[PDB]
Amino acid sequence: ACTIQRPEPQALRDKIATRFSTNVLGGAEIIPESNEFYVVTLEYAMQEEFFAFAEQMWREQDPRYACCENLVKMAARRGVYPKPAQFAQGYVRMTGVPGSALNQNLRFQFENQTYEAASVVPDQLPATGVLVLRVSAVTPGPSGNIRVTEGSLVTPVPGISSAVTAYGGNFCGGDDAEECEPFRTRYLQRLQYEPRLTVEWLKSKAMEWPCVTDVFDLGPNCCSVNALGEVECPNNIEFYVLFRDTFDCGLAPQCVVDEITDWLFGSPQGLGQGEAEFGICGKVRTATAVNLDIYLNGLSCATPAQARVVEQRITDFINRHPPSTNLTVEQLRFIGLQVLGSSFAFDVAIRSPGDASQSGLRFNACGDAEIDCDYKACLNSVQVINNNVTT
Amino acid sequence: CTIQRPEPQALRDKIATRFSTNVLGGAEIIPESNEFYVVTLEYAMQEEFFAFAEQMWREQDPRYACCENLVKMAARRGVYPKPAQFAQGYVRMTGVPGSALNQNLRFQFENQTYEAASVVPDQLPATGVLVLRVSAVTPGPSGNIRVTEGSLVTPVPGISSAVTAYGGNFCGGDDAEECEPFRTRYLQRLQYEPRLTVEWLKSKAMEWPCVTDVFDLGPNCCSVNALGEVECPNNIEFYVLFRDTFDCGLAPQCVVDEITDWLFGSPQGLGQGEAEFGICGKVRTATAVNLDIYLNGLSCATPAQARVVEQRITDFINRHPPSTNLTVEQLRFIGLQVLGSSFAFDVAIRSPGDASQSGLRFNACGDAEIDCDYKACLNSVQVINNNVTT
Amino acid sequence: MNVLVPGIDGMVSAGKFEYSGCCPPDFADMDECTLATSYVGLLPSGPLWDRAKYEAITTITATGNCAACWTEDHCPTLVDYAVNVGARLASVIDMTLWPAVRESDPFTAVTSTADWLERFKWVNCFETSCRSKALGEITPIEYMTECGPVYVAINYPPSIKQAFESALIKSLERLSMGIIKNLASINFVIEPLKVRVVPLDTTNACENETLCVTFEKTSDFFDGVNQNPCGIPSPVAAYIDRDVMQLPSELPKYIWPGHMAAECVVRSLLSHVSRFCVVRTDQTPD
Repeated sequence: ACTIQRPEPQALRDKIATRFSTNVLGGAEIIPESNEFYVVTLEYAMQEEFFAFAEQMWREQDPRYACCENLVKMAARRGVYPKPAQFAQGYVRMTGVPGSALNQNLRFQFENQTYEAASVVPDQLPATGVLVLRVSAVTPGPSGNIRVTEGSLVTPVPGISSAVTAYGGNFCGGDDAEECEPFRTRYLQRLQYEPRLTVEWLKSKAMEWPCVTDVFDLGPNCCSVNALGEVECPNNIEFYVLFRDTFDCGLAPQCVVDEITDWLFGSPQGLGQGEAEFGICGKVRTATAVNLDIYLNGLSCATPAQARVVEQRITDFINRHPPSTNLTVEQLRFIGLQVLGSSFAFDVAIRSPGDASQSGLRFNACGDAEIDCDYKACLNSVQVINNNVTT
Repeated sequence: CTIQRPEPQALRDKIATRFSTNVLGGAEIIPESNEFYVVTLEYAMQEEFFAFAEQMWREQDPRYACCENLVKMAARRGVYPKPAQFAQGYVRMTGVPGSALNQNLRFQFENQTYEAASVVPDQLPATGVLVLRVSAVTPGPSGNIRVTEGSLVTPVPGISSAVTAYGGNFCGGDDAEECEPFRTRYLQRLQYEPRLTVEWLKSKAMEWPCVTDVFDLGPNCCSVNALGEVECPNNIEFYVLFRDTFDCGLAPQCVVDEITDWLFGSPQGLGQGEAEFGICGKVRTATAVNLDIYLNGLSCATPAQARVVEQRITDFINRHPPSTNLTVEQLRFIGLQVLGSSFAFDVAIRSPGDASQSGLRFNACGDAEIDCDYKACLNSVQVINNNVTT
Repeated sequence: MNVLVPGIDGMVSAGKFEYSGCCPPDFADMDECTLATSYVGLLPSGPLWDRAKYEAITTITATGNCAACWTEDHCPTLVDYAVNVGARLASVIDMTLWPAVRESDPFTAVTSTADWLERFKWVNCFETSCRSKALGEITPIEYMTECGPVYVAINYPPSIKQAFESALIKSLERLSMGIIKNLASINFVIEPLKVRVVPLDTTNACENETLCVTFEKTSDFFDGVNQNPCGIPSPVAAYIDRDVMQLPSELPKYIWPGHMAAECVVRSLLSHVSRFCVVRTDQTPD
């Protein structure tokens, strides 16, 4: 693994011994036990450190090995900077008697989260008596994302209604800072070589749209083959997007994604009116939900702590599962088996609610839940059926 | 985690302890003995190592490398300094049709010599008029003089010895760069990546000499984007103006043809020029449409206000994009912004001599309708009075 | 007018500065002989040192490595040790510090060419059995078999592998800076591989059903890599002979690793174009 090739130690130790005799002792070798023998060995020890020092200073400038501080300094020299923490944002509606003067320091509260006006408040309420404001979370972080509609003022003012409501949507967009390791992989990905970076550029760009959480590429089930039996490669660009923090199960209606497509590619598409370059055609997709019930077996013999975490891990795995991808019993069994132990008797099963049929769902013999295109496996309930053991 | 260059005292002590413990078995280093000189020589050898290492690692940094070490490790990546450029311009010559021309024409306007830069036809056109693109012979900013009259350097049979430059405009001259300005724009280029956005194509066009404005095809143009059996748009075209050089800023087709070849290449569709591979396009000009504007009631405003309205209107029409309607509302707004909302203002658009001009129509509302490849050019603005007040 | 020269941004005009002369000495000037005798100046001065320091003589033995010359009347003293230290630093810098800097830049890497490729995550498209069908009916390193085509992995010699990998790194480094995908820029990106693209169509085009390109050799020799800080690199051949390597006869007579690598890069670059075709033509050394 060494980058500075180091000859064999025996070859080195001979070289120092030969040099010392030729220069100082005039060609004669060293007595086994004397000052000359010990100084020679000490010289060899110093050489080892010199090799390490040179390699370390080479290591300390490569992107994939540099320190957490030097890494950012190199990144700043190529236009890459870490993402700072974000504040949740949204709109809020306010109603009150017209004419009453307003204040700039007013703040609201929606389920223990305090929001403050993020814009210059007008001098006084308008004639119609209804006002719309732009607000940002008082404190940053993901905790500012909430799905609520009703709130109330924390600082009452005369002539203004004691209750206020948000817009049909909700507050979101807040996020936490970026750590060191996630930054390192992002920087390396930019430096590396990859085909079709245009797809990657659009995929990253789409993540800047408000309320967007995850970006998923076309699933394996979306591949198609023409009548000639040859795989078909399209020249368009398409991918999925999810709103796990705003919509039920993270799936959004068609109208919402249509707006994103127009902004990204323009209208008409391809004329470079959007964010995409000239002569680029594409479409952003959505997905439809299919419910599933998951049953765990043989978990009674485990300690309560093991049961709690195993259930939690499976729930997380299903939630963030991509669309148009098969869900097989092997994946879930492995995840739980990875915690309980390879010798544990653990088994899981998948069934539909009420054992009814649904669109885009078919069960194969092995027990997997095959899913068609434009369909995402949305969790419905996790139940650990009960037995009796160890009594 | 980080390990850095040790300090002198902290470094000598490390050697002295290491030397004493392993070679002398804990004995102290008595000053002015042979071991004392051995220890200090060892320390010097070790310090010179670190000092040299720090010196060399600086040269690899563009922000501090010397000039000679910066031309390299920058030419490797395709970034080079810029030499002195050459001024350019346009000229016009006349003579007996059919005369034989030469590819070694030279012009001397005023103490400056200019040479033909485009391909000169074998014989003068039928109309006896030819327009060329010329560049100075000595690079530098001194080639940006503004003169309108010049003479052919060497006489040629059948061709007059007097030539003219359109508007006397000569632009493009500059000087060579230096080390410090070159260091910038290189380490700045490391943070930049082109993307072929329509802005990039638009910006690239303006680098042609004597070009001021550039617009996309107007609303009244039905563009074609396929140019073949393809599923995504493939073609792009746009206009150009030369406001400071040609009358009305419109240039003859002889010039726009040259721009199209350079920008998109020749043959087209194979990325032979500055455009992307597999992209075809065309740069086109327009033909002037003269208009006359009559302002009513301005005579009763103060002389200072009258001049402002006239000057603002003239400028607006001059900058108007080709192939776009020139509505009355736009002119009226200009008057209200200065004369006040309570003034009795009125404007109207009429053709010179109330004749008929190709590509011009008037709608019911009184606006001016202009077809493709046509532009609204101001011909005269006049003030009339037919009311009473004061 | 000026004469344009290829550049990362297309065709540009180049120039030169005037010599400054403020460059610190490089590894090249680090000479063992001069550096060794230099430390004689670090010793003190006096009647016990004047004679010894004056008679210092240094000579180069068989394999360089300047060593003190002991005449018939040598007087042992610490001065001999001082010269020994001088030889040490000259040697250790060459063995230790020079390789570290040499391997830190893609345009000068020698021993770590293979490691650098792993930093770029480079993968060849001609070695995976499940290659894209658009890459042609039979690639240059595939021989037909009843159960479909089969490829053969070549074990290149050391010198050719080192040169080819070095050339590939240079081109990849240039491409990471971003380019405008026109013919002039692409040729500059892949020119270290000694390959040039050239369209087949010569008429207007832009309407025909397909656009075709082909790859031509600009030279029959890679530019090698030089270990020493001074001197020119040694060129090496870019081709490989089928018969010499004892490969299946179905393969073409001559194999050009550079052309295959260049073909992959361009194909990825211009994927968004839906009517792009490649017509490879057999080439032979002159």
